[PDB]
Order: sequence, then C-alpha cells, then structure tokens
Amino acid sequence: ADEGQARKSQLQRRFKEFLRQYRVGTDRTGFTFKYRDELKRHYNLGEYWIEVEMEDLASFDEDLADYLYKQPAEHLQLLEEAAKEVADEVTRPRPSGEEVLQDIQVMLKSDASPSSIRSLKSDMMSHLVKIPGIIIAASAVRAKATRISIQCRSCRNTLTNIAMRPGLEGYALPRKCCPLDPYFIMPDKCKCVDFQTLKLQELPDAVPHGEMPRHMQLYCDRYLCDKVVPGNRVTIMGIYSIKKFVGVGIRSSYIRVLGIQVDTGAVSPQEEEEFRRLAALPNVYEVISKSIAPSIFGGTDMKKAIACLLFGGSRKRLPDGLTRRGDINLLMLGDPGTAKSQLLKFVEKCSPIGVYTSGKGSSAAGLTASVMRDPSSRNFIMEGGAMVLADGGVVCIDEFDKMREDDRVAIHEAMEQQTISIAKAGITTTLNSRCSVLAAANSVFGRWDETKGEDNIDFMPTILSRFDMIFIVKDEHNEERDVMLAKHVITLHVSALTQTQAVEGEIDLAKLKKFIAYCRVKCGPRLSAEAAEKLKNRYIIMRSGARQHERDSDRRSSIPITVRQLEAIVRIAEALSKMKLQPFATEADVEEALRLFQVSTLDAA
Amino acid sequence: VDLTEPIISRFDILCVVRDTVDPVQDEMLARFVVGSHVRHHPSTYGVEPLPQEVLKKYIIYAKERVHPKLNQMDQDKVAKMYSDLRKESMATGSIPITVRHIESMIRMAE
Amino acid sequence: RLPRSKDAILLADLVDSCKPGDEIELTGIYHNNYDGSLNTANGFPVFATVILANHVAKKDNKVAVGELTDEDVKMITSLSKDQQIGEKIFASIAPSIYGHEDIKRGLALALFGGEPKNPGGKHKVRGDI
Amino acid sequence: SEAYFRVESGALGPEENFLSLDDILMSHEKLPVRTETAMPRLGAFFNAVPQGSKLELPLWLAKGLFDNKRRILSVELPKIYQEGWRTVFSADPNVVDLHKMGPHFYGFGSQLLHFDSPENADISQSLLQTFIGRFRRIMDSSQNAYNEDTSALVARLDEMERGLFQTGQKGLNDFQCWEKGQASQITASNLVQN
Ligand SMILES: Nc1ncnc2c1ncn2[C@@H]1O[C@H](COP(=O)(O)OP(=O)(O)NP(=O)(O)O)[C@@H](O)[C@H]1O
Ligand SMILES: [Mg+2]
Ligand SMILES: [Zn+2]
Repeated sequence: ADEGQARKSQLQRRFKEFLRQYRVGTDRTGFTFKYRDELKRHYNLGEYWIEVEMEDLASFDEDLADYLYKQPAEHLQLLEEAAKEVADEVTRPRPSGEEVLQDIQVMLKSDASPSSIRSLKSDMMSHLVKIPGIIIAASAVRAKATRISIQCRSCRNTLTNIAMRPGLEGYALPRKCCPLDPYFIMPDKCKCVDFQTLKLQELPDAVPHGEMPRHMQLYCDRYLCDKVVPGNRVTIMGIYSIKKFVGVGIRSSYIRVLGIQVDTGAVSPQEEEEFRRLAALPNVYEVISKSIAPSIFGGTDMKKAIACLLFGGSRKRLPDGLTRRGDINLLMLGDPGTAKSQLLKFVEKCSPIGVYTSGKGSSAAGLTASVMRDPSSRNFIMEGGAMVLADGGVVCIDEFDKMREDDRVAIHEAMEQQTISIAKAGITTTLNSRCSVLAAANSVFGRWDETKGEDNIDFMPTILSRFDMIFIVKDEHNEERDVMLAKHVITLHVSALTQTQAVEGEIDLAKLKKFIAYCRVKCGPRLSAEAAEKLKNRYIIMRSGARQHERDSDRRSSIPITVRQLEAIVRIAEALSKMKLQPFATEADVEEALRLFQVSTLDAA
Repeated sequence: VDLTEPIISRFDILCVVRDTVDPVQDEMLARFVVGSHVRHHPSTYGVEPLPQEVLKKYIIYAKERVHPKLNQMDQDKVAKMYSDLRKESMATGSIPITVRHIESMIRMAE
Repeated sequence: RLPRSKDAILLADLVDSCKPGDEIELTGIYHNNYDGSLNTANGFPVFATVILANHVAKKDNKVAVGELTDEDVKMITSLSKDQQIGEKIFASIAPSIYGHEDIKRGLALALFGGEPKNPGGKHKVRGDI
Repeated sequence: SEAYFRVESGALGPEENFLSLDDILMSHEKLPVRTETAMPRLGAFFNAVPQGSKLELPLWLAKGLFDNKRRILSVELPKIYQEGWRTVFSADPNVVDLHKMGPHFYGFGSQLLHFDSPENADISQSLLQTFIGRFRRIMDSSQNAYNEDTSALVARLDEMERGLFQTGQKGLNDFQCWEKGQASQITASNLVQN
C-alpha cells in the first residue's frame, strides 16, 4: 500500500537525518558529527558497521527511540537502510574496485539499567531487552541466507532477490510457478552472512536462592560473530522473540542479538599512555604487590609471587621446535584460615582470563577435556575442561589436596607441556592449555606439624616439581601481629559501607587487569648475560645444598629441586621484567626472583 | 573429637554437652522429661517462651526486613581478646584460626 | 513401592513458584484430554490427565515475608520492645528440652544469622553462622 | 616548529644516508655470499677462511668487500627477493608480513641492487609493484583509524610503511584536534615529564 510505503519512507528519512545531523560537543570547543565520521571511517576501513546509542537517538528524536524500543524488528531494517544510504553519500566517490555499495550493520547500545533472564516474562516479547550473563557455549559460524533466488525445477523460470526475514525464522516457498513444490533454491545466486548461536547463562549473582542457573539462547549476526567466546561475561542487547522453526501451543524463545557489551583487548591510546606511565614509575612492583588483595593483611611475599604469576614469563620456541612455557605455577600449602582461598578468589577476579575450581568438585575429564556424544548428530565431540576454558589465563584450584590421585595425574601434561593430548572415541587431537595453575591446599595433619617433617606433604614429587613456587604458609601465633590483624579485620568489616573508595599507592582492580593484559600481549623479556651467569652459579650452590640435606637426612625430600626450578626462576625474573615492560631481566630482577624462590625453598628445607 | 583443624575452624560455635551425674540436676531434668511426656499426651527457663508460630514469624521477619550495620564495636577490646585467646589456645587443644573467630564474633554480634 | 506422579501446568504468574525437590502443596483443576499415544500404548480409549494449577504453596515454607500482615509486623515489633526478648527467644528454641541454655543460645544466633557483606566489591565474607 | 627530527632515511636512493640510524640498522642485516678467494686470519670469525666458502655477513660489509670485478666474493640474494617470493608478492601484496620478512624490506631491497645482479630489474619492479599494491590499504588505515588500537593495522608493515602510517595518523589527529578546538591551547612540551 502507498500509505504504508509512505510511512516506511518517512521513518527511514528521519533515521537518515539523525545520522546526518547528530553532533556532540559545544560551541565553546567544537563539534564533531559522531555517526557521520564513524560511518566514513568504518567504511573506509572496510568494517561496514556502526554502533548507534539509544540515548543519542532519544535525544535527537525521542519518537524514533521509542519506536525502536517497542518495535525493533520493524524499525532496525529502516535504520540499517538509512545508514547504508548515509554511508553512500558520505563516502562517494570511491576508488576502483569499491564502486558497489555494501550493506551496513547498525549495532546499538544503551546506558539503561539491564533486565534479567527471569525478568523476561511473556509481555517482553518482540521488544528490545538488555540482560547480562555468561557465555557457556558458542556455535561454529554458519551461513544464513539474507536474500535468495529460487528456480522452477520443471520449466527453469526464476524468482530472484527474495528478501529473507532476519533471525532464526525462515521463509515459505511458493506452491505455484508444474509440481506442487515447483522450486529449488539456487546455491550460487544467493547472498549469505555469518551467524552464530550462543548460550547465555544467568549471572550467579542473579540466580535466586536454591535455583539452578537459567540460560537463554542467543542469535548473533554478521560482525557480532566471534565477538565473544565461552567464559566471557557480557551484557546482551537484543530482541526477545520466538524461534518460529510437552504441550500444544508452545514456541521456543531466543534473543536476536544486535549489541554485545563485554562487561569484563583493544586499548585506547589514553589507556596505553597510562599503562606506559605505570610501567615507567620506579616502584611499580611494590604498587602491584600492594594492589593484589588489598583487604588481605600481610602475606606480601605471597602477593609478590601472585604478581609474578599474573604477569607470567615469556613463551619461547627454540630452533628445533621445542617450546618452553612462560606460565608460572604456584602452590600454597599451609594452615587453614590463612586467606589462601581468598587470594584464589581475588586472582580469579583479577586475571584477564581466570577460572576458579574446587579440587574436590573436579574430575580429570572436567579439568582437561571431555569426550561426549553429540545428541543431535551421534558423533563424539570435544568439550573444554577448566584448563582449556582458562587457556591464556589462570586456573585457581582450591582445596587441591582433596582431589583423587588419578585426577591430579591428569593435569601433568597441561601443567608443563601446556597441551592436552587426547586419544578417545576415534577423535585424536592435542588441545592447547597455555595457562598458569594456582593451587591451594592444607597439610596432611590439618595444621603443619613441624615434628613430622616431610610427612605433612602427600603430593608426589612429580607434581611438586611442576610447581614453580611452593609456599608452606604457616600460621605463626604472635600477639602484635594478632592485634594488628584483628584491627585490620574489624575496620575492613566496618568499611563495607563507605562508598568503595580507592586508596593511595594502589591500582584499581579493573585497571590492574587491563594492565596485566597489555603487558602480557606486548612484552616478552629475556635474561641478560651476566644475570644468567649469576643464576647459573646460584643454581649450582642451591642444588649442592639440596643434595647434602638429602644425604644428611638419608631420605629423599618431598619437594624436589630440578631444572624446572631453574627455569622457574628464569620465568619469574622475566615476569618481574614484564611488569616494567623492559626487554631484558637485570641482575636485580634475577635477585628478586632468587629471593622469592628462596622463600619458597626455605619452605622446602 | 577426631576432626581436623580445617573442618573444626569452619564451625563458628563449638558446643560440648556432657551427661555428668548431679542428683539435684538429675531430679530437675527427670521431672521436666516426665512433665513433657504427660503434657504431650495425644489426649533453666524462668522467662516463658514465645509460641512457635510467633517465633517462625519473628525469624522470617528479622532475616529479611532487618539488616544490622556495623559502625563501632570497641576494636582494641576485640583485638586484645583475640590475641590473648590465641596465646592461651597455643598451649591447649582448640583452634582459633586467625580471622575466622574474629569474624565469628562479628557475625554473632550481628 | 514405586511412587505415583502427575503432570501439572503453571500459567502466567504461577511460573517459578517451585523448583525440583520442592515439597509443594498444589491446588488445581484435574483436567483430561484425548491422547492417541496413550491409546496405542494401552490398547484402550485411555485419556491423559493433567492438573491446571490454581495455587502453589510449600509445606516447609509455611510462613513467608510476602504473606506477613500488618498485624504480624505490629506484634513482632511490639515484642522487640521487651528487654527480655533475647531470653524469650533463647527459651523459645526447643522448649521441650530441659537445660542446654548455651546450646539454645548458640542455635538462636545461628538460626537468626549474621549479615553477609562484600567490602570494596572485591572481597566476600559470609554472614552465616 | 623546532621539534626533533631524525636524519631521514636515504635507503631508496643510489646510496644510503651516512648519519641515518634507520639506514645503519638496515645495512646491519646479513646477506648470503660466496667467497671467491681465501682470506687469512679470519677463521676466528668466518686460520684462513678457505676459497669458495658460503658466508652470511652484514650488507655494509658485503658492499665494502664487493668490487664489480667480483674479486673477493660473490653476492647472492636473500630468499625473499628471489623469484618465488616475488611471485608471492605478485599474488596479493597486502597479506605478506614485511615486518617479519626484514623490517627494512624496501630499503634492503633497494641497496641489494648495488651488486649488479642479473635480476636487478625484476627486484626493482617487484618492489615498485609491492608498494603500489600496499599503498591503498596503508592510506585508508592510516587516515581512518582514529583514536584506537593501531597494533593490528601496523603489525604487517615494514619500517618505511610504518613511517607513512604515522604520517597519516599525525595528519588525522591534527585535523581532529583542530575541528574540536583543542589546537588553540598553548601547552607545555613533552619534557614536562622530567
Ligand atoms: N591475613 C588475612 N587478612 C584478611 N582476612 C584474612 C586473613 N587471613 C584469613 N582471613 C580471612 O579468613 C577467612 C577464611 O579465609 P580463607 O581464604 O578460607 O583462608 P584459607 O587458608 O584458604 N582457609 P582453608 O581453605 O581452611 O585453608 C576469610 O574471611 C578471610 O578473609
Ligand atoms: Mg580453602
Ligand atoms: Zn514452472
């Protein structure tokens, strides 16, 4: 109908004028056409998408924002077409090979407070919704047709450029041209886009008491594909809608995603300047150590070890192809009630990639990888365990001594070789497990009992050798420490109401996380030559001391000292250098590494 | 007890009950037990209880409509108490692991 | 013996009124309809049945804050004015047990419980006793 | 204004600039050769180095030893300038990683023409066509990557192309600061860090 086409044209023109006319700034400073320039730069870069803020659209034209909130399926098509023509007039003339105009994906975002999965009742259907969650599964990218052409099978007539509805809903082929089903879809003359289905688990904070966590199906389209991976925490803006292919009148529901916001790697130049300043200032090591678990009194050397673990050493591929791990493995044996579990809970939060597991709650398959039959296909498929989910990050195994021996055995390849070799059910692969293992455990006799000596440790030498640093954090009674600790604890409990203010000489958790990510991707150090000479000599003295202690006891020590410990000192020094973004580890960096390992070696005397 | 320190220290309150002989207390206890048996036929208190329906309403009200805040609790007193409690415990056989007992006291005050 | 079971349908606001493991008390319309699968399974004109729900209570959550009345709140807050309220509550735990006043006190403190908190938004500590 | 400017690279010219740090680092890169006559006393480095020995030594040293009569050594091209890699460049110049294939790709290739190899013309045409192919992507990325992480865009570029990228980025940032009015403020120099 001409009236309907007039309505669509008017709304498209209004969106066009929004994208043409919207500005930010003031006359005192200046103005930039935000979405014009974003369209131009993205098109010239070949990105073909933009990110329209709902608040900006509301400020320009509140009726458009309200229409897009209530009926996004109708109006997002008009907005995308408006963006396409605005991109055309903003970019043309274009060079050779860029004459044809490309479709523009208008993602959108909002400053509004989000809803939740259990808040999504039936009345929210076909509206814009904004919910948080965790991605637990992610499909492989698959092609969905946006336009098709269908050719009659008998007489070879063709219907071309039929518009496919977006989302998971399909299209009904005509039953008239011939046979009852005259048509087939031409596989060449059709245009397709990437799409990817995800499963978004409810936030653990959002689960009501006693409930299992719900999850919601997501549909990601075009440039939203591979924008998020499993384990990430996101806010999803999308259209709650039915799938459209026990009981009768039931239809499955999903969210058509049109905006992804990672709630927590592309840093801004301002953030890069901040990170370079942090690396440059002289006491960054102490600043990081104070920033790690600021609510935890004491344990400063253990916090320094955790800093070295978070930044990690440098992976190296040698001329014969053998690879050396840069990740640092840190065990915390000791007495109960000593903030080991809290330090693990801080590291899970603080690491750029971090996975927290209970040793007793884990299994060999669940840690490394599981082989399971795909229900919809009958094939056996792979499932990532914690060590695969934490690849490029940290695994926090709490209550590590409660694992059965056969399950602790499973992580031996992944701790050292940083791979998970699998040969099960006819599928044979070698997954990557480039991750750091941070473990916490209690003594065999509950508290560490100095009279019993090496009997306080039940871990095998083979798994103990794989830990770069082993702390026996004993809880030593002392009235002064106890008074100061109790005062700290009580003031901490009182400080649960004071607006979460920051502290001098400290990095915020988010800034520390981003700084760790930046340093990890950017800097890979090495040892200086004289520093390596120093480490060589000190390693010989240390090994001689360990051998003589074992001879004097006439019993092999539980904790070994091996070439892995040498390389552990190497990568600890490299981590200390990587904190400062220095290409080389100095004699002082090696000295601090030796000091930390000496704390971890007094703990093996 | 045969339990270990990591599991003992997770219990905020430790309670010991002993059935030691004391004939006057045994008389009082036995008279109360016989009184309960005759009272509940199918057919140390000194204060009288609430009715149990009232107590259920009271508990469910207090756990939702009330959230006690902490602003001052005599920090030096609690710290001194905890420190010499640790000192005495070092010589004997129960385990105030460092912060769990401090936080147990905070939780019990709340 | 093996237990018998029935299906029930929750509509509109009755959804999420219960979860697996809940000892619920269900009011509803006992409704039946033709089911060809049951007919072929039994070889007889057997009709499937389902309960169209109209109210879901729980036999352990006999009282809830969403059901407390103004009079209940008033008499609760009047009881709190009494200086003997701590002793009344302690005496009110397991009243058919003589003695064990320390046990009743500790159980009262655990039954009411402390306050959970997260100072700095980065460090959780439990409130439960 | 009177800001510090490095001595410009002259690597693409007939001879490189004497004082250019970029040219010095470029010429440091090693070059395979075959020695034409035995050299005494240098067996400590590679007592005589025997005749016909294959060696890899710096480009500055190869140019120093090289006389056009080919009396001391014969100079051979690196693999990235031979016909197979020239064909790889001919396929699509945008996808090759010239940062990993020698950071001074164009400068090293231009100075490689000094030895008068029979395929000098092919090397020159390959360098010219590689630059022509990569120019448009360099231009668009430099002039449209505003206020973001430029690491992925600048990763695959050789040092000359990185200089061009920084020039384009500087022009873009200058115009944006002008358009938003931040260019009018008088400010302390970068030396306020001290
Ligand atoms: N030095 C400390 N500073 C602050 N809180 C502490 C400290 N030591 C212990 N705590 C607190 O004590 C409680 C128990 O800490 P937790 O993290 O379980 O230590 P743990 O050694 O891992 N316990 P366990 O699993 O039995 O070994 C938490 O509330 C911690 O915050
Ligand atoms: Mg623990
Ligand atoms: Zn036909």
